Amino acid sequence: VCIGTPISFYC
Amino acid sequence: GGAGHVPEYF
Repeated sequence: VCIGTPISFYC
Repeated sequence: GGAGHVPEYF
């Protein structure tokens, strides 16, 4: 997936 | 927003 934290790196 | 590399924001 590409979710979990409201700030992160690219997908 | 994902989990790879390259920051989405600064």
